[PDB]
Amino acid sequence: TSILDIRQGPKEPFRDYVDRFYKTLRAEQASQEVKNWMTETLLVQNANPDCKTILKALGPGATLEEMMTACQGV
Amino acid sequence: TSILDIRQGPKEPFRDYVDRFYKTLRAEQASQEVKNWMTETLLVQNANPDCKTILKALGPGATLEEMMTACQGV
Amino acid sequence: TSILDIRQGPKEPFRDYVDRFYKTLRAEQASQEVKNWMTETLLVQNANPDCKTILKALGPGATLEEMMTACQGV
Amino acid sequence: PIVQNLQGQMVHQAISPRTLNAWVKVVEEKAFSPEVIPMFSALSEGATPQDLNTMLNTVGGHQAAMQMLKETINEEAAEWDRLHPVHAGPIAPGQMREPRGSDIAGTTSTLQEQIGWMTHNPPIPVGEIYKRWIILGLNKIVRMYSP
Amino acid sequence: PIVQNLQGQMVHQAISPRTLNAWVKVVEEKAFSPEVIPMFSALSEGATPQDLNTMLNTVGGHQAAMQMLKETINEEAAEWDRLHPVHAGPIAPGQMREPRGSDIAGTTSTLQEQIGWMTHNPPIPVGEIYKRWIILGLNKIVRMYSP
Amino acid sequence: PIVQNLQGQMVHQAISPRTLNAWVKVVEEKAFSPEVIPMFSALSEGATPQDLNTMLNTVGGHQAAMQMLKETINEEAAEWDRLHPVHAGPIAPGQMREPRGSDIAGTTSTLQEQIGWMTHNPPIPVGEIYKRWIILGLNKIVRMYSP
Repeated sequence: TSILDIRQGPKEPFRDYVDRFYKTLRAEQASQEVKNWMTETLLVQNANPDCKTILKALGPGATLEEMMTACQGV
Repeated sequence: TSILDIRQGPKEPFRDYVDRFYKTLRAEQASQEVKNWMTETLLVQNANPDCKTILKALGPGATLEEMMTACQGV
Repeated sequence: TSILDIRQGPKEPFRDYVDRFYKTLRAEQASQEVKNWMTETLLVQNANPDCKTILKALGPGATLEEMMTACQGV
Repeated sequence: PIVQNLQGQMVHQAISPRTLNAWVKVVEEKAFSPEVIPMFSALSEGATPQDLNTMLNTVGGHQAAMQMLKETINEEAAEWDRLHPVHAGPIAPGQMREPRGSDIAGTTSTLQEQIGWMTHNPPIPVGEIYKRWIILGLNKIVRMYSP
Repeated sequence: PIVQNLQGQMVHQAISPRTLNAWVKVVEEKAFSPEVIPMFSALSEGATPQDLNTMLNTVGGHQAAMQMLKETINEEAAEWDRLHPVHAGPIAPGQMREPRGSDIAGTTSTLQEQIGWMTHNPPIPVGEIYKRWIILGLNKIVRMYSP
Repeated sequence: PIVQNLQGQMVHQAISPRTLNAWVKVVEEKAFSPEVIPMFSALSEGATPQDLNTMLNTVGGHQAAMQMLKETINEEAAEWDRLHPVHAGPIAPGQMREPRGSDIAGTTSTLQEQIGWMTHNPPIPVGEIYKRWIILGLNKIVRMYSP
């Protein structure tokens, strides 16, 4: 399965999705800079509308514990 | 789960509750003095009315074997 | 079972067939040159029409990752 | 790890498979539970950075946590470099070089280099510095993964 | 493998059955998963080419992958021979011969020859050259076997 | 088997029970599969004929194959005797006797005799001669037992 095919379900907790992401990211062998680009970009983009909304409110500069606690009720 | 969310059931033995308390207290990293404050305070406060009543009769200065044997029939 | 009796099903993924082939090839003890001849020849020949068609389009010079990714949707 | 031989010197010896597997099994069974930290600490006795990356890299599963840890290890390493600046002028022929955050993380150093620093007199405890970062990052995880 | 003895010399000792079985069990359980590569790397510590063919030959199952690897090992070996030409004139009586891709793959060399190269001064790391080919070929597999 | 001791001499040591059991378990699990041959080869490292009959005699099951092997071992042994005739005149007091097919099969020789031949200078590789017969006979079996 390709990294672009990794997406969050409509009922799937973000948490279970983030695990899937760094597992597939774990099978990507690209430069770190590209993998940083993938992190800030693709993760949020394939996140579900309800959490996506939430993550837009965190702004930039956000870290994984704060994202992970931010989308917990969703 | 937060330490404030630890409470004793209406049918739950105190014993099973005290185990839950020092497990969650085991995941708190605060100064010892604060953790002493939590011990004498929060434990009794979230204890059920029937045992709570019992524990009020032990007075202060009480130790865990005496609390644990005090609320055994409850 | 003989190596000539190894053939790809009409619904069987090529992949599962290629595994069967190098397992049976693993029980053949012939010279390497003969086993090379078997590789380029028998594998494609007993491959199913839909993939067979696909493999004909790869031309010669093809390697196993490219064959294996070539017949994936079939 | 770097262990003391019978002769009375410190030499490197490899870590054992049923030690490796015991590390695996702990993680399988008790995931993020606090008992993992003393357990880690015992099994990391006399361990190198190189052996510590081996242990972290051999994890399967819990990849969100594994990434959070990595990023903590690099932060703690960035902080090592900040706090300890490089030293004045060229490196002496008679001496060996001071470590950076990445040498502590095992990344820029070789094994023989990791043995030089630890076995030499005075010795420098690059294991124990990485160990605190691991334990610190373990606290971060434990606190998050509390429900 | 070639290990250091108590006396302070490098001697060959055989690999252990529960090491062998641990190699088997890893492959059984985690198939093509990435954790297989650090795992391999640890269990290949101090290993010979001969021991590395033993480990590859003792696989059961995943024969498409095993063939892809073989063919990668030969390609990487063909490349060794290309990049490093044979040396000028006859081999000296006082010296031992330079390896080829097939000596690195263990095929054309004997064990005593594999011990000569590694134990001699300077030593040549024919394990580590095969190891990269194995790891490289492991990347090929991992990338393909991603779904 | 005949192993090298710490002192730097070749001495006999007995084979281990979990080695024995590992031989048993291989046969139980993988029957006639090809992985049995490298597996055998590793577990037969430094082994005597006597230990090789022990391993063959301790099999249970697959008695048609066990008989085919026996008969291959005797054929290969008959062939040893054919190809290598007995030598001229009486045996020297200063020397030890040349082996026959049955000494290689372990049958007519004693352990101390098997240790004489292997440890002596030049050494004779009676294990490796039986080993080829076993591997050859293993090919016969594998080829037949293919379905």
